[PDB]
Amino acid sequence: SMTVCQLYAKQIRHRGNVKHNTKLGRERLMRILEQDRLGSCPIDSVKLSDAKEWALRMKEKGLSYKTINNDKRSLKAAFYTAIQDDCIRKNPFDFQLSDVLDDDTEPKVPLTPAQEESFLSFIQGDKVYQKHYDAIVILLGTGLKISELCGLTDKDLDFENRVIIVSHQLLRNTGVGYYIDEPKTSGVRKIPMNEEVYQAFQRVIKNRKGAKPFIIDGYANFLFLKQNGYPMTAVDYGGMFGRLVKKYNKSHEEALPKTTTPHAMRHTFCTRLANAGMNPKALQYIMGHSNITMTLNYYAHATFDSARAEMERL
Amino acid sequence: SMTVCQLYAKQIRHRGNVKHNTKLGRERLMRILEQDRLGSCPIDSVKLSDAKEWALRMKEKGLSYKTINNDKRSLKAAFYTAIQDDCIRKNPFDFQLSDVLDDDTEPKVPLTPAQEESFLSFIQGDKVYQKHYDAIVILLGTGLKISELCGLTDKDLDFENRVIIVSHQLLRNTGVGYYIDEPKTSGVRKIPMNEEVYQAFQRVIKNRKGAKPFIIDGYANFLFLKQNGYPMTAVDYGGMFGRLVKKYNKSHEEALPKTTTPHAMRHTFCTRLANAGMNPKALQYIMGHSNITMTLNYYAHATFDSARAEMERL
DNA sequence: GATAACCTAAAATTTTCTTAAAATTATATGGGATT
DNA sequence: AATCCCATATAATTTTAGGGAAAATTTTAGGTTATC
Repeated sequence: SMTVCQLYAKQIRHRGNVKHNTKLGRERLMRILEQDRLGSCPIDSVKLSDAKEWALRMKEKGLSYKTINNDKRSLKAAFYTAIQDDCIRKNPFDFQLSDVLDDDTEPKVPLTPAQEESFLSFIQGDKVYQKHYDAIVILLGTGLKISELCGLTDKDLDFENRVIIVSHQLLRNTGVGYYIDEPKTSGVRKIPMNEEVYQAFQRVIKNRKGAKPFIIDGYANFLFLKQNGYPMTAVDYGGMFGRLVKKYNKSHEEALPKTTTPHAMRHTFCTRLANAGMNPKALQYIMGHSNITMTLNYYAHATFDSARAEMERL
Repeated sequence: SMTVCQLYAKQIRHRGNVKHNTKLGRERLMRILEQDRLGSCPIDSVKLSDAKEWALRMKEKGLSYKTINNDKRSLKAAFYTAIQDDCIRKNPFDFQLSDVLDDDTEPKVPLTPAQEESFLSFIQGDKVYQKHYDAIVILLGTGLKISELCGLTDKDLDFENRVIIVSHQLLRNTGVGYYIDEPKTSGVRKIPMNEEVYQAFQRVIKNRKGAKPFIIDGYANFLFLKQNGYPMTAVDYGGMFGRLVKKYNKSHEEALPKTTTPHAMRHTFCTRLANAGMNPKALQYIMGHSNITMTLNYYAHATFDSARAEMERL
């Protein structure tokens, strides 16, 4: 429609076969517009300067670079649907955000081999968090995503062949409760269990107690449960991680990286295998990446000296 | 710009900063449009059926699958300019070519180690083609593209460090004759020389004779010269390889792959290093690829068995 | 007198070059358990 | 009595998901010359 908020509203109904988290996402952006000057402006009067200044206010509001850069993409697509409908001729969001803003994103550093051992040793000895020692060993040893872990049921483990069958994730959102989703990439993948993780899974099965009646979209007997008898979710693990890391840094001189969350374990897992010289496409299959490019980002850039040594070695 | 030919002529004049080879290529496609019924049609009367039926005629004419897919990309770009100028609404070339034609491209198989050994041995014993042994040894050992090799001069070799400095390519075309271009991507890169490549350049420098007065775009003293005293070109190495391979297959039971050309040397170089497990980003620097995806195609797909094996080795 | 090498013009083929959804994480807040 | 743990709603950040052809390389036809 005419105003920007109305154009985005039409763009949302146009492409409405989205998942619940996407619905929440679009809702968030829809509110930013309804509060920003850009929201009530006729799209036929939105120039390149108006869009760039919008990114500035977003920054002045407090939003991060990637948040604004993704919202810029949501709006850029909305203005391409209005051009495909002959409402304007030039997309005011077709510009590089790095020209208007500096990318001050926080670097996500994985754990060094030494940090990983200290961190693991602490969890194992901590009276409050040692119960989560298994899940963390499993995260560091498989690269699983947090909701991929939370979806693991009995029928997803092959202890005879020592394989993990990753075919889904368990999610939870306000109102809608729990649901099962597809990884979105089919996208199934099998992960082998090294000795350390093998024992970890076996210990979790043996120590499971108090699971309440719970079957969702055909899945039951989940491995990782909250104290309340229902399965764990990303929020539960993320919140626990935060308390654990703050507890660790209090008794250790060298704190853990500011970004030590459940995904840091995935990042650590991949970085280690890449630095150890693992086959790129094999690491890709294990990580479950759709594009080999995302996997290759974990590989340090090469230099002539770097390349020359590789050829002298081969 | 009513007819497709007029539209394409405008797209070429619009985007005019191109290199000579590009001019020839555009001219080739232009002749096709002039000889095909599609060329004389008004652009606002070209449906999605007209486009596919054009692909069928191109294939029936004999043009390869890749040739047609590239020409479709050129026409699709022209029709996206006509749409940006309020002339059409739907791009008739926005469709997958695999739905209309079968991709029957000849696979480009590299040389097995034994094939390479046999090929090299043959070249070194042939009275006619042994003078090209050094150049072919350099290709297999460096991965240079053919015109990158032709473009090499004395000021491009660092015998002290045993490095090759690739910064340009030497080309020739009917009319303009020789000229110096760029890798067209910082295409500059340094390739280390192994023992066999070092001795190879050493022989080419010592055995050089009869170079005629020649300097182009500031480059003189080229290493690989034709029997006429002027530098070699891709066409020169192309035709020579054609005879050389047709001669080899006459005296060996197992013929060389159909696509055994100067690029096949570059293909072999890359596959070998990739198969031996070279750092993928280091191999990219050597090959001169811009997108790591290009380098990654030389790596065989991974399966669960493949991935579990790597994870066991680590 | 045949072929094969070689050269070049013309033509062909091949190599090469995020238009956000959907997840994960941080935070404010409350009741209950711990030091 | 101050403090941490756990839980959940709300809000924010992060991870993840191709060719809008140019420019090269290769093939071939046709001719001369060297070779067998």
